Amino acid sequence: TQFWFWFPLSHFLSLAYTPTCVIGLNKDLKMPKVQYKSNCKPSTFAYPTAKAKKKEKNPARVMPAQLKVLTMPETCRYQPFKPLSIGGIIILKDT
Amino acid sequence: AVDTAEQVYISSLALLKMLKHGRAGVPMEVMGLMLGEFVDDYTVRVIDVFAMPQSGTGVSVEAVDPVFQAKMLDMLKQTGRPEMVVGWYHSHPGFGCWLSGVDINTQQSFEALSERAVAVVVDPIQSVKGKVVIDAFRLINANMMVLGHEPRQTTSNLGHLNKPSIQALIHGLNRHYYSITINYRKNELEQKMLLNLHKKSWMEGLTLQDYVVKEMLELAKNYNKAVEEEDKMTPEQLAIKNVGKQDPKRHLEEHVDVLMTSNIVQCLAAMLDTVVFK
Ligand SMILES: [Zn+2]
Repeated sequence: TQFWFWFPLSHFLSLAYTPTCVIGLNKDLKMPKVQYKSNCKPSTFAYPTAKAKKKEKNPARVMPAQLKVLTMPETCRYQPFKPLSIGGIIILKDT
Repeated sequence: AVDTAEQVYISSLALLKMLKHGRAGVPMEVMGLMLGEFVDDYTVRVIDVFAMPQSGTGVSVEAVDPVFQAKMLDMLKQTGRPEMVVGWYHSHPGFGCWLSGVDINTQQSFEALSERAVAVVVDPIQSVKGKVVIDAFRLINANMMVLGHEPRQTTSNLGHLNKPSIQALIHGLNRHYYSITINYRKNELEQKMLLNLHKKSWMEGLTLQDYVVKEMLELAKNYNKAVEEEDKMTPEQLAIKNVGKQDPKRHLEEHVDVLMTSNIVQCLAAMLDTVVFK
């Protein structure tokens, strides 16, 4: 807020940096291969559509608004047992 | 090397001789000396301010008598607190209180004596009650033009003090100088009685003392009637009619609200009959 009293307070803005993401990992150390569609264009993915491709856990990005438009793949061997609505790491069941 | 923006803690006792000794030299400019303690690089306190002889021939660096301070410091030892000297100040009542040609010549002399030697100016004229006015500055070395010329870290205490920027010639002295932040370390013990001593002396002296009858209302009725027609012609002047005259124009104020409070003065002063008596 005020770093003009002490300059380290401007370098204490380093506290505002925190990691956040979503994960499609099934379980344990095994990394599944899963690709599911998304209805949002790459224009949101650009960092200066029919179907998209998301990981397949490294995971893939999603916007909080893009969580509702994505649907779990029905043709994949690995399908989630829990309904997928919001982000975060969720379980993925192998068929 | 490392230079941090300084914060000046002034005592309510040190604020006295700044304006008071400055008032004694009015109109002419005075030369004082600041008294305080150096805590660290980024903060500084002035715990006392004393009066120095005013120069009727103009301010000079020799106006400060060294045996005047040597006899003063000895009298400060028998006084409660014998604190070491810090810096200097001077009044400039005749203008906007900026560092003059003599003030820069006494800078390198005083900054050789003491490390900082903060330059402090003060003026009576800019306001009376509700403004800090005064002034302060600190010499940034012109030999540093080879090095980085933009101190200090922790900026806006300067940057905000750099507002309003106070015209041109004042900040025209921002070359070779930089001002310093003045905040008040709490004296509120004294500051609480400062309000109590001021307002109680201003409240009817006992609050009792203060607590042209019909005639004051016969003089008021001329303001409550004869002023009405010159006020109530304006709505007939608002009727054009209609409409060739430039609009809008609002004549409602200030007489309406004045006559309101005029009754508020007369009603509660007439309540003194019901209030004081029984
Ligand atoms: Zn001067």
